Amino acid sequence: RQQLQVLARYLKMDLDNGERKFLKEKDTVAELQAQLDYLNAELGEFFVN
Amino acid sequence: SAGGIRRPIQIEEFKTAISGMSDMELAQIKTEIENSINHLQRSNARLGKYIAKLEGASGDLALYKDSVRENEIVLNNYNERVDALEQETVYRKTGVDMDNSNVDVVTPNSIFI
Amino acid sequence: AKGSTLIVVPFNQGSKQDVEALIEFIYDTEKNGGLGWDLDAIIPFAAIP
Repeated sequence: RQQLQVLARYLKMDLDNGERKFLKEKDTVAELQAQLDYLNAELGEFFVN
Repeated sequence: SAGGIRRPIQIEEFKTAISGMSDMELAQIKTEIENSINHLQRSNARLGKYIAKLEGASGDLALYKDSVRENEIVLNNYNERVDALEQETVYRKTGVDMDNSNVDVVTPNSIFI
Repeated sequence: AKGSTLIVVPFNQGSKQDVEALIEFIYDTEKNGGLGWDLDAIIPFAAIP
């Protein structure tokens, strides 16, 4: 674990870069879903379909 | 040029005359006065030596003293005249509403009719 | 006048949800955070040019 860590540091390689971008997008998922859930409520399920 | 003529001139008459001149004429007068300043400062350097030589030792000492006192009166006119040159220079670098408050469309007339 | 009251609420006629909530907000009891009223008159004059 530690031996890996120092090599990652040497390579200027960011291990967690992926998950950071992943956490970011799921926040925008919830955001768009919230906007979608709203219009479904304001129009009714039948209207949208 | 009539400005910076090695003798002290009145300032208010210079401060008007400087206004109606060309920019190359102001640079010629500015060059002429600075040469006049260096002429008195190299003169006051020579008067400074004849003070310090005799001060080391009272006739022919007050006559040196009012000679360098007089040059400061003429030099006071020069840098005052140079101050007017500076002030003339810096003057030449300027020259949805669902409330029916707007259109009252509860009424048939308000739309455009 | 005496006995008169006035309530101002921000409101969007366009929104379904706002309509349902507003009518509930009038008729719900003071103890559940409502007005506990019963309307005698409705004047739905709101509209846009």
